[PDB]
Amino acid sequence: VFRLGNAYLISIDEIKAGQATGRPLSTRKASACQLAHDQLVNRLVFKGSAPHK
Amino acid sequence: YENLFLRPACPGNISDTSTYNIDGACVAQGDIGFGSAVQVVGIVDGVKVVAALPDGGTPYGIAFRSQYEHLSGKILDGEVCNVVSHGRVWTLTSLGEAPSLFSKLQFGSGGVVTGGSGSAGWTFAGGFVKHEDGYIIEVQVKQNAFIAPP
Amino acid sequence: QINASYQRDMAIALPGMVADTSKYNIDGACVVNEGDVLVGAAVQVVQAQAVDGHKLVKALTTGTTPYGVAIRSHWQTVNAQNQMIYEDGGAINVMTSGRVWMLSKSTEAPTFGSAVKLDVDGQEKSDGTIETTWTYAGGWTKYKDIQLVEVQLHQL
Amino acid sequence: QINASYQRDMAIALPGMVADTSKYNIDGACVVNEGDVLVGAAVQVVQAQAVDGHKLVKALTTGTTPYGVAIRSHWQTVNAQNQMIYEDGGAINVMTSGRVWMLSKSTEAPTFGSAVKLDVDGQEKSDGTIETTWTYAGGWTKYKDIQLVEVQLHQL
Amino acid sequence: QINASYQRDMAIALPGMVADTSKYNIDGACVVNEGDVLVGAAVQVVQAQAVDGHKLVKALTTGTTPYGVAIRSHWQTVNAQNQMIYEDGGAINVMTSGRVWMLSKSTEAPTFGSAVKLDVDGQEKSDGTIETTWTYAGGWTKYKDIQLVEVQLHQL
Amino acid sequence: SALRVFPVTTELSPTDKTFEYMTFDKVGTAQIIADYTDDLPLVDALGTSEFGK
Repeated sequence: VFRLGNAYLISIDEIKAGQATGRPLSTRKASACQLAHDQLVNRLVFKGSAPHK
Repeated sequence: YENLFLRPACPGNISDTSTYNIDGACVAQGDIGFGSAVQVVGIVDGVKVVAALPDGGTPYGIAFRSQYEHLSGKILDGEVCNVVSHGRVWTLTSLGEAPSLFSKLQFGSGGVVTGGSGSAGWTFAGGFVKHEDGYIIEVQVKQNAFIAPP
Repeated sequence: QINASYQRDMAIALPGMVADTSKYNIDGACVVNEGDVLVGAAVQVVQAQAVDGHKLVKALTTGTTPYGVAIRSHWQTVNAQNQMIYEDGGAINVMTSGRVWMLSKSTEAPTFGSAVKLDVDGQEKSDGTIETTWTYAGGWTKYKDIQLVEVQLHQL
Repeated sequence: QINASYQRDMAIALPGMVADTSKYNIDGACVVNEGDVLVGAAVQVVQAQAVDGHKLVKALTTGTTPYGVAIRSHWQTVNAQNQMIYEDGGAINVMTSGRVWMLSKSTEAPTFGSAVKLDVDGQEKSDGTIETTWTYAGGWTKYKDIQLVEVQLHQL
Repeated sequence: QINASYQRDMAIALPGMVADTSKYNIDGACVVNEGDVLVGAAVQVVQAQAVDGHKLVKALTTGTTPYGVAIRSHWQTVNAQNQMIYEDGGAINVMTSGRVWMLSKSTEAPTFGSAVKLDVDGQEKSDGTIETTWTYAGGWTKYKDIQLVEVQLHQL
Repeated sequence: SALRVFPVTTELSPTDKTFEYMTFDKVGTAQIIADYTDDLPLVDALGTSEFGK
């Protein structure tokens, strides 16, 4: 078995600006993280990783 | 405003709770023992491939002890590995007596400390105890101290 | 009359983005002076106020000493020439330690752990004239017609 | 009758005070029986324990390498001249990295980025004989009959 | 106390404004080509489309023949460099005959009924190099450090 | 005494970064005319703005 991980950063000014203008940024960053995780799983299934055997 | 000390002095573990950094996205080629220096042989997809220190290499970090990742007793080929890149850590040594405080250490083959007269690099931190008819020393690892030769 | 499914991959980096969450340090008590600064380029410190404490920074020029790299921010930056910049007389986010994605002008991958040499414009070059103490951290990718490199920085 | 309203500004710093919160590193030690150490002045290490690494520190003397700078903390006493000091027997907090306000006895403001030279007693001097890795940070202030200067401290 | 009342006079003219309601003619089937035109300055025609009918105009340059003067419009103009201009690739009004106020670089009042000499950049200036067939209409005033002159234009 | 000597307003949202204000002006003239006249003068108006951070 193996494990995955990633993260992102955000600031108070950006949070307030998103809440004011109607479009946030944390939602987009979380969507990007989830999509990256899913593509990593698919790439692991179909292409493997020689150093990880 | 002070820094706490850490309890068990075994090789391969951290000795203080000062500023430290652990690079956990790595894989091993060959076998590595806890408390030895490692070098970076290549990079694949944001992952660093590490091996035990040869002659002529530049050390990058020190293998770190974990009780879930390494159930055998050492790090095995094809395993995800923890490497300490910044902080104070207990290292295996072949020396006989403690060197001068804040001197410059030198690494023999296999990632063991054998010199205390280097020009630049990691420094001795003042800890010197005994393990298994051999000794353990305390090293202070810094991030950009050793630079790969062009 | 048979279905099909396709696959596409996101890009990895972007000019001025922090590479990861390692031990880092950001100075936000600096102010841009005498021009503008491009996100993803080194900056230099002209002078530091003795009493007020705000540092004065500007773009890198020949014969100077680099201090840090401006990073990305969706709130503090200003949009111009189809990219994010820092205008004159505005707070800037300089990076003094950590891994950062910088612009590059080279054509080949660099060696891990080697020293970084910059150009007179603050952009990475394999044979630049300005020598630093920062290192290459291994990352080497390319956006759309933009070449980036992942660089480890420590305090000056 | 004309109403009046007055104004007065606060001081900037105190001797030995931490300047800002940029990635500091403070450790505890024990003061050697010989001599007192002034808060805001450099210290030296004479012996470190082998079991764990606890260190014994005293005031700086000629031909020795400094370790850190004494800072304000909970344990600290008053001398005859109302100077704040660390006693011979007790615990001491020493900063090994970061920005700190440290005593100076020169007369002209130092330049940013240059090295810091100390005197025999462990205070800043523009032309001292002790060479150190620490750097000037640009802050230069004057408490009542006291000079202070801001120093960047690198881990040894 | 005793009250007071004041008096003020409005300005006379503006750059690129129709001087009065004499017999005029304004061509609007032109398009700006390769650059932008300042309101109140002369223009030139580079090419007239035979089948489409539009006329390509641009700023006056040395060794050419001027065709008209652009006039003010609050709808078909764009604010740029604190002035009002005609941007690239858009319709433009060009006055081909009549009285109009235009920018000037001269320093003395002109003589009624004399010939008009334009400078290389398309602004009226005595002792200039480019010769025209227009006339001065007896108007000479300044709007807050901007010199304006009144010119009568006969159609080419 | 800076907050007392000068007025204090409340018009900016906590997320706005710049503000702008406008100004207007006009020109014109008049003349003594006769019954048959085709040379009456004209008038026009202006506009200006400033910025703050």
